[PDB]
Amino acid sequence: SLNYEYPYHPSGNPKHIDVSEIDNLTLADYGWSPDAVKAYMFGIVVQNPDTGQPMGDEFYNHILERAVGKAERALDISILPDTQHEMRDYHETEFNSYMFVHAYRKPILQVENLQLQFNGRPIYKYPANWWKVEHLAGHVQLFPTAATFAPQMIRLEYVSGMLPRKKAGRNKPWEMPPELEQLVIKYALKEIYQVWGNLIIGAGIANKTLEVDGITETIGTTQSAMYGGASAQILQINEDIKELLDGLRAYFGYNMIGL
Amino acid sequence: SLNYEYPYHPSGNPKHIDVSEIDNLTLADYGWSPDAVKAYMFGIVVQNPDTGQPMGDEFYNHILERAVGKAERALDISILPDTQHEMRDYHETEFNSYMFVHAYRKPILQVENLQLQFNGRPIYKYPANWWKVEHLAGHVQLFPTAATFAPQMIRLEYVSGMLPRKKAGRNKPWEMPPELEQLVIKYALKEIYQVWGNLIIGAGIANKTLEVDGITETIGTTQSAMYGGASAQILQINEDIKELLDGLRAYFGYNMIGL
Amino acid sequence: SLNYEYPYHPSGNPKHIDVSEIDNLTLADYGWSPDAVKAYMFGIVVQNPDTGQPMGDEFYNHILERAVGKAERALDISILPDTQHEMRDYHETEFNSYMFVHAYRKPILQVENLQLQFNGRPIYKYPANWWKVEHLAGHVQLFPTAATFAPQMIRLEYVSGMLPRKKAGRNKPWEMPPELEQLVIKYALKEIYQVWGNLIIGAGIANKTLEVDGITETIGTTQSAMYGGASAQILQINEDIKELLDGLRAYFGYNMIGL
Amino acid sequence: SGMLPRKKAGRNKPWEMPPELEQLVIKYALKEIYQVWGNLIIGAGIANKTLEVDGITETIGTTQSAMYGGASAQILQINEDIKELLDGLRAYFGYNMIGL
Amino acid sequence: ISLNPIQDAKPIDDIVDIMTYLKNGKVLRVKQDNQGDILVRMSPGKHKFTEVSRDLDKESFYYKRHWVLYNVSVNSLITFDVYLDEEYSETTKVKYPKDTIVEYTREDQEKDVAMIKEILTDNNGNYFYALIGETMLFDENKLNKVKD
Amino acid sequence: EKPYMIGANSNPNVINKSTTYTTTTQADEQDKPKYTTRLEFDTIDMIR
Repeated sequence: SLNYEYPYHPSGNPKHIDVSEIDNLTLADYGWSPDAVKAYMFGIVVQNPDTGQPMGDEFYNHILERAVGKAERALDISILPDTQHEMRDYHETEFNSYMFVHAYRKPILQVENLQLQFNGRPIYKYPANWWKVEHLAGHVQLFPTAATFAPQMIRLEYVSGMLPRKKAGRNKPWEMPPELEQLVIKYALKEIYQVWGNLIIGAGIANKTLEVDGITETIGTTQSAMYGGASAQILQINEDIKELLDGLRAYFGYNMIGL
Repeated sequence: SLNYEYPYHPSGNPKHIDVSEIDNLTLADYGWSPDAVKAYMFGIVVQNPDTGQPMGDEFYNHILERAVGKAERALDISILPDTQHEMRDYHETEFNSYMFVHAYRKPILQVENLQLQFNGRPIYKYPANWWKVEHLAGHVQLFPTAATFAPQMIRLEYVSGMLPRKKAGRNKPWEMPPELEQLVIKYALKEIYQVWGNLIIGAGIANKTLEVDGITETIGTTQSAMYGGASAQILQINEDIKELLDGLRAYFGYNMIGL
Repeated sequence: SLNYEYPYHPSGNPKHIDVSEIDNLTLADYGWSPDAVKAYMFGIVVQNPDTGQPMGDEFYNHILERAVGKAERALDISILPDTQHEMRDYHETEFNSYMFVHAYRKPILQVENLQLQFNGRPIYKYPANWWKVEHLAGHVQLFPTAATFAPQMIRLEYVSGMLPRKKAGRNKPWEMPPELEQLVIKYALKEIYQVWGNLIIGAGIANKTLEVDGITETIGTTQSAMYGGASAQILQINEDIKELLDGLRAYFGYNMIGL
Repeated sequence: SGMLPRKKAGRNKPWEMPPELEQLVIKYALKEIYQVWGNLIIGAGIANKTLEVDGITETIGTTQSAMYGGASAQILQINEDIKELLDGLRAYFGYNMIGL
Repeated sequence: ISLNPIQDAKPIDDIVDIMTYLKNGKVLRVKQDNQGDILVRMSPGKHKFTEVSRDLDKESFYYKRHWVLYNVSVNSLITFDVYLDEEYSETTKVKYPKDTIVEYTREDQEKDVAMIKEILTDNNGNYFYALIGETMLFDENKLNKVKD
Repeated sequence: EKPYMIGANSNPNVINKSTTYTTTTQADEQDKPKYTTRLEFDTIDMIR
């Protein structure tokens, strides 16, 4: 005997998240707070040159929401926890392969429903114990126990995202690795530095020197006719991302589809 | 006759660590204290120019935690000790080959359970003496004594990571090499130098000269429109890592999978 | 007749080291002392710029332990004396070849035990005189006198390392060559120069000149926006290593495995 | 195994150390020395300087540079000599062959 | 559910005790108003003299404190408040130390003045203050220090 | 064990900060040094 919620079987598709908690989980749980960005800019402050206004936290939150999205497309991933309503077609070769299915999004924390439909009406519902999931790769397969294709023959509902990691320096396949936490931070700093680069001195100024009654003040800056003030840091950031992003890709691997 | 904890057979899969001690092991045990990073920066201190306030070890540990993850992805390895609950599929060709298995994460310190199940009911649990492991390569094979594939037929539980090195200048395959200590530290320095380079003098400043009442000073800094102040150290660190990582990749070798 | 400890036969596998002395042998016996590093930096002293603190010997010992390890991976070697517990698989082609075996580590100073096991239990033990060793290449072969493969059919225990060389300008194959002693030194200087390079003047400073009441002091340094202060020595060190390392590789030769 | 010290001037037997190895080893030692000696010529990490006090001034421009060391010139020449010396000497011994 | 009381570093007021510690060889720590915070030690061995260092930290295995001779002055010791190294530390940089007089808000919406007599911190680092004439403990944000 | 996270800021605001004036005193002090390179003439060459 075994005790479990009927949709969730500990073997195959163990539960990982409560559906109600999906809304609650947010950026701060993953450490993507404005404080994190500012810490990476320790000693540096972004401020208006003509007045003492600093840029608000909302701007950082505004940037952070886009940075994750850009990373969410740079890697074909669904990172934040969300629920999906998926219809998938029937194909003979995949159906005979234990009903192999490749989710549009990944990873799959857990699967809620799995049904076959006809004329838009569900006609069959498999036992919960039958079907099993592969979280990281997003594969879903059916393991029954005791023309060639059609459109939207089946319905799938599942949760996609990554849990905020529980322990240091480790992560389960259904759990967020540290790199993704850092990668989104790095993306954001690219936009921050762009804005900040124009504020160090005036606008489009490279060389300056004053002379007053024998007193002279002189400054030369990183701003140049061909490079921006923050281009150096941007260049280093891109260098870090190229190594980091490529290394992270191996964690997921290349896509593939039959034909 | 032989005396041993039943899961742990001294021949084949000798015990190396207790399950409870996993939670105890941390970064400091491996030598990744903030002191080590500061030692590599001997004679150099980073401070916020608007204060007399340096940064705390919280930032350093945050860097180190992300840094060890970075090396954890540069190589397809799990480094810190952790337990794993793996469901693996049945493939005929490897099944006949002494039930050959390659684990998701490596190295394997020890194996606790190895069972074959159908629908959550263990069909067959093997004797402890039969199964053997290959720690570094992560290979698991069986030595019994007196369609072509299916999903998640077997269930595996084991521990993944490396132990802190015990003896000086020596290491076992189940033991953290000293190199990973240096590689992770070097990764942390890359993040630090990005911060430290900006704070050496002002921000966005390359050249300056000031003259008052007969006393004058002129300075030309490493900061430039095309390169950052710390770019020199980053270049050297990248050079060292490339040699260090490529050579270390020989210790683990390439990854292969059939089809 | 002949007198010898049973495991050690003067012909084939002569004894070279006492097992008890393994722990005693250390870095100083091989000349890898901090004094050696400082001698290679004759006239140069590493010191904090703001206070008169020199870096301690432990830092050099900390560096030296990693430098040997990096060399221990740059060449697939076990250099320090240590004892190994090795299980190896059975393969038909190698078994018929006088039971050819290629050790994971090399060189092999001496072999302690060699047994065939079944079900995790040893069942046979060859006579000591039968088996013979090839120290440098690490080959072990059996020379008896008067499916196709299985996993971990045999057990091997042997000592791996290199003796501290007894005489000047010479070394036995089981004895440390002078080059390895120098190579580890060269690796360490790479890390020392990195730290020292930031201490010559300030931080990220290239050009300076003062002027006070007609007195002026002016300095230009090796530090530059694109190169570090010690990059020149680092470059020369790399040049020395490339010739030295490649020449040392010929002493060991390329690896090979059948298939 | 080894070679004897050379007995007669400008002559050598196959079992006798050629004079070249004497020079080659010496040249290798100079490479290590010049690495040390280059750093100590003036201060450390210094390339250019000028000092002026009370009407007396001095200015110096050294071989030390951000891209090359002070002794790099000698190392370059030594490397050039060794390359000719070693490659030519490799003819005296020839390539290595083994059957299979 | 809090950490035990944390003690403040006592400045040494009398010269005689300071010399006595110095003769024994126990390290002193002096703050100079103009230049810096320094350690003071009398040399080990028979070659006796005063030594000064600026390596302000506990002697870790990886942090070797370095000493140089200096002719320390008596007046420097007298005028500048001096501490023993074993007490002065980052372990407590409390905003209002012990024996400090503060103005604190009472329940009756009256601001009374009281002296801090005991100090302890919760696990979260917030310092709890015991005040004369009051039973419970007080929080840093509630307090006000009146200077001069 | 638990992951290291940056957390929130802690520095409180300060308004109307007064500059620091060095205090006059007859007592002794120690001048904090800087250890670095030094410039000198080549007096031997000057003789030449």
